[PDB]
Amino acid sequence: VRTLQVETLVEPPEPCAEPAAFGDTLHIHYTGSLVDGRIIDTSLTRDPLVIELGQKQVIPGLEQSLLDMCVGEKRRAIIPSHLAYGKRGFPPSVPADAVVQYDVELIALIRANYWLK
Amino acid sequence: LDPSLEIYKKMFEVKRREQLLALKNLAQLNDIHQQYKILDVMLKGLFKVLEDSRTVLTAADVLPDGPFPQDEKLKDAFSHVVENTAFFGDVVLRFPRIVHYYFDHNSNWNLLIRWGISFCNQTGVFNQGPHSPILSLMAQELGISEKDSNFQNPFKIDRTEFIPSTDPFQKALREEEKRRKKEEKRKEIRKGPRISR
Amino acid sequence: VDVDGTVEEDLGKSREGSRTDDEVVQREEEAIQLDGLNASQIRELREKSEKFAFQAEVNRMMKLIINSLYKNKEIFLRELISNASDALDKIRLISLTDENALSGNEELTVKIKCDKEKNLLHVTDTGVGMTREELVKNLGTIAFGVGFYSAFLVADKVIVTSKHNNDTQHIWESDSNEFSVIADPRGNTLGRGTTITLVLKEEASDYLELDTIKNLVKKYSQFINFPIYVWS
Amino acid sequence: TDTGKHIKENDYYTPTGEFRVDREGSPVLLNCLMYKMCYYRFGQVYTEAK
Repeated sequence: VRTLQVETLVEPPEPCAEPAAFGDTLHIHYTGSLVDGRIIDTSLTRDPLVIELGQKQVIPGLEQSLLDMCVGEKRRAIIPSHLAYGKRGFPPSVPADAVVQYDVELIALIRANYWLK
Repeated sequence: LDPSLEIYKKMFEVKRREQLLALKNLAQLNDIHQQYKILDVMLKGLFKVLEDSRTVLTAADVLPDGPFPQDEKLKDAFSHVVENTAFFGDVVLRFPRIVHYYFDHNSNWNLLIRWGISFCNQTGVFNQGPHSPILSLMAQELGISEKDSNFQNPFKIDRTEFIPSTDPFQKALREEEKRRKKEEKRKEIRKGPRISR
Repeated sequence: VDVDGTVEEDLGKSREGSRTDDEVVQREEEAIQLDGLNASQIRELREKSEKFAFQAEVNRMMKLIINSLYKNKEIFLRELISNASDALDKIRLISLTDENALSGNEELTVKIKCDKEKNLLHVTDTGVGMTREELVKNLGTIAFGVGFYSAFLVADKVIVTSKHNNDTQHIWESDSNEFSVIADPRGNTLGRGTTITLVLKEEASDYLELDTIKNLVKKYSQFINFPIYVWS
Repeated sequence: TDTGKHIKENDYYTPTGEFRVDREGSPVLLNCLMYKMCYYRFGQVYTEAK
């Protein structure tokens, strides 16, 4: 896997009025795993992870996979090694040069409406 | 690694002495109710500081397995990430239940610490000295790394234990106590000549 | 935990009839008492004592975590003097077993000289001292050792003249890049002990101040058993 | 009433004039019938997690 692969698992319930874009604050649930099935980390039993798109708070492939995501949508991203943890890996949980898979659900999206602020 | 980084290893261990000294100091406190209140401040202050520290390192783009953090802005962040996380391991091991309630719930906190733990594990800081096991132990405790068969948190005891339905030792305590009560009664009767029924 | 279910408040309990007053303590605990101290007042007072102290614990932890220690490494003098007291303690212990331990310098004191003009700080102690081999091994290769090595936080280069009972006086000098050990030109000037000449950084000029060094000695080394002398 | 003269309100207070049920409470209060009935076996119960 040399390129980011993104698959839509669940379509959004209503037509996507506000697709995710850079700068938006996203609340997401995710499950990251290695290609062999070992779970790296999952947020499904926790509060949603809050990230701002463009701030490099998650691995590059995951941030790219969240672009244009819609509320209620679920995606699976297969992320090549150079867009995840690279040559260094993420010890003790992710070996070097590992391809990773993330299942993500967009729970809420807070771009603030300029009028609403 | 870098010679200054080697100096940092002495610096980090030096902080550990104060961190453990305080860790004992917190143990001296008795009330749990105060204990959680300060401990919660430990997590919020430490993790929020950690969030800034990771952002500082992210802007620096300095490899963990690399030359000693030199610029003071990143270098202090390196001190915060490694030193605070090491103290976080002590807090987690000493107070497993308290941290898990206030830490596991938040995904951001777990992810942020996970970045720090790998960041330390690539630097090699927890490879030498008496604090190198701390990185392995904390990851196992938090479930980031597989728990060893012999790895048991000494502090993680079940203080609730089980209802002391079996109290033969306490039954003996009851007997001896009532027995002393019985002995005094006889001694009272002794005195001298009493009246006769 | 054992059970769930927290009661609410009965905003309008008062109307209930033929029921006993469930608030005597609360009301009576605040009644103005002439020639007496109000119950509520005493309670508040102790609360201030206990609660205030508890806040201090947060204060202490806040500093330790939120600080940068090495950035604000004014403790470097504490580390340097603390070693000097420790070495004097070590030689004192050796002296009891062996008379020759104190032969070089019986007097156990620390002498501090400040040279602002040359950016140099000289700390002289009459402690156990160090041999040439120990200078290369202990000092040439670092490692806690932080007590001596804290000086580099505010100092670019450290010069150490050390004389131990088992060896002649030797000088170890390092700039943190390389270290050289040579026999002392002056010989056993100390007799025994170590004198450290510190090549301070530009930022460390304040430490060179006579008042600043004295303040640091009071701040961190006031409890040293051995007398401390500051150049004046 | 006349029969209850032995009962003095101050006896149930701490030396400082306080009504407390904790370790600092008056000895008479801790050993009175009502205190035992309410708190029998209640020590080992966890009312709150915190």
